[PDB]
Amino acid sequence: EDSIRLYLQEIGRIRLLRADEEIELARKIADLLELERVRERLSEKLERDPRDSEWAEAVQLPLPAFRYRLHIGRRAKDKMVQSNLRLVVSIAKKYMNRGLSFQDLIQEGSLGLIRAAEKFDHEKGYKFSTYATWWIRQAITRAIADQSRTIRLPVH
Amino acid sequence: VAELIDDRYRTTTGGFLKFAGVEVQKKGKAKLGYEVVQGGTLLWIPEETHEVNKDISLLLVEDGQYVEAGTEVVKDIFCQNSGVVEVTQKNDILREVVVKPGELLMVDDPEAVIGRDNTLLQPGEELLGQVATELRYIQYVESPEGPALLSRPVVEFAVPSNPDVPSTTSVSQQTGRSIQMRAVQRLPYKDSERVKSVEGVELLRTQLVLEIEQEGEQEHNASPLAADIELIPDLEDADVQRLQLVILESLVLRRDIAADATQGSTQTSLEVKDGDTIVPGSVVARTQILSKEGGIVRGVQKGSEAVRRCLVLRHSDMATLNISAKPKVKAGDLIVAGTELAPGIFAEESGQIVGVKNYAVTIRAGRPYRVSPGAVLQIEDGDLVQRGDNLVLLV
Repeated sequence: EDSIRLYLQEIGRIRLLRADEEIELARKIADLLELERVRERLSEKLERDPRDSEWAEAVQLPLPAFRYRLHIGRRAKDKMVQSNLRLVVSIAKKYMNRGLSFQDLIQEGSLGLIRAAEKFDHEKGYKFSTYATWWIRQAITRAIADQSRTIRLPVH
Repeated sequence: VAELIDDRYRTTTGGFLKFAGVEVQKKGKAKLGYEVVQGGTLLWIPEETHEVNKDISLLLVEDGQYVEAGTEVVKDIFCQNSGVVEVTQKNDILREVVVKPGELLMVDDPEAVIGRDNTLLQPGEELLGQVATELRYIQYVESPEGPALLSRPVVEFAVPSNPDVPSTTSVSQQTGRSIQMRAVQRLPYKDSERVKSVEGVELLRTQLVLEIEQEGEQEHNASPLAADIELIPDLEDADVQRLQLVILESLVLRRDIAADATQGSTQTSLEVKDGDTIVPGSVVARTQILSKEGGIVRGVQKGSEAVRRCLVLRHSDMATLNISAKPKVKAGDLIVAGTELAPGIFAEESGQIVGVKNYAVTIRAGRPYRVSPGAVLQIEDGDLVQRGDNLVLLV
């Protein structure tokens, strides 16, 4: 009779897959960065995006082949994402519900996680365990209090 | 009891458990559960180890030589170093520098390194004409990047069944219990084992696994608790705690004293000297209790008296009442109380008279209650109540 339990209950088993795949992801971390980063640099020179797959990469890339870069590069920043969904409880506990809801104080923390990966930083010297949080707790807070009193408050 | 210090099979730099001639046989508890029988030899190559799977090319890892005598740079970690460094990259990124102690030498004259290979300087033999000082464990292979030799050190110590026996004397009350002293050492691990960079000051522990075997619990009080507690009359003056590691069968008996008008006065008696092995056949502890008023205690049962009910006779029990009436009743007439019951004069008497005929009655007290059929009983016969116990109910 519980979706929080659900979170358990299906991700309490989710692991971190270690931090080795960090570089396996790094390859993709970029690669995606690229694939877009081009494709909107190319939005940005012209056509505001021709909605063309090839333009999805400045360098040439057979449609299916590059279709493998994405999706694979994506599950990279998706599995690791789903993987790094355990310690998050720390932020939940530390911020209980912040006058909101335990869950909303973790789904808003999920807005973090993603806002880690991307600007998580590969070849750094340690996990976002000291950086992922960082976002996390800077993304919740911002919420929380943006969130919740039905009068927005300025932070000042 | 207590945990001993045994500095031997310590060290202050890492390992290699390539030991010699100590022996457990593997026996699983080559582990805690440690056996330590035999080994005046621990051939061990302390070291540095850094299991940090990290991206390729962090700062710089350099094989073919030892980094720096003192804290050296590696790849954004540094080193309370002791020597040559197995450089340790493997799979798209590297994972665990294993530095192993000391001593480069400089193998040029190439034809050297494995030209003698898992043989070190046994202190006593020497290799290419170099004074043989101590155990220079030959680097398994050595010289990549070509010019620089290694045969590392070794370290070794003698540890027998027990390098130092403690006290080693102990007998107990033992009416069959069988207690024993035992100071087994303890062992970092066995050649299944390849050590890494830890305190390393942990390669021995002669604590006490002192046990107590033998069954016969009947006299062997708590065998599967043959298990220690230790107290303090040996604190000073024989200051050494007697270290019985004693067990206990402190049987608990209530005072059972209450002089209840049914339980009564309960007699307490012991035999405690400071301990006959529960005196085979003992006068351990007693509770003699007493029965209400005058009483031919009668048909009264075999001690346990599960049925606390006890047939028994007081002056009042037998109703003792003037039979001016002629000799008319006898050993157990059924008086249900009516008329002409004490013929001429009448009485209230009740239950089962054992006679009304010297003119003084015989009924042990009795009192009837008509009932019906329809019944659900409890009492049957020979049931001296106490009050309000349930008897034969009628639904």
